[PDB]
Amino acid sequence: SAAKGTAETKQEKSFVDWLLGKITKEDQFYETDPILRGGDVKSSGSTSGKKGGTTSGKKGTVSIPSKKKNGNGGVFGGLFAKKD
Repeated sequence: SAAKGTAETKQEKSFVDWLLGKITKEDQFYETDPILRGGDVKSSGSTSGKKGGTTSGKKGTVSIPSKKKNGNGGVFGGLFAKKD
């Protein structure tokens, strides 16, 4: 008892479109939650300490050989490698 009709239809150009959007969230991608400053009181971030025991390790100008006399040797590769 029916055939065809008005399937395509949608006209929302009023304040209601924006108003109703406030009730149904209608958010985009705001995660920071800009309510005032950020919504995070936090506490701290410096309880640990490494101290400056040493002030010199690998300059990269006078330390290194700047030529590498060795290199032909090496059976595995991770035998004389340092990376503490």
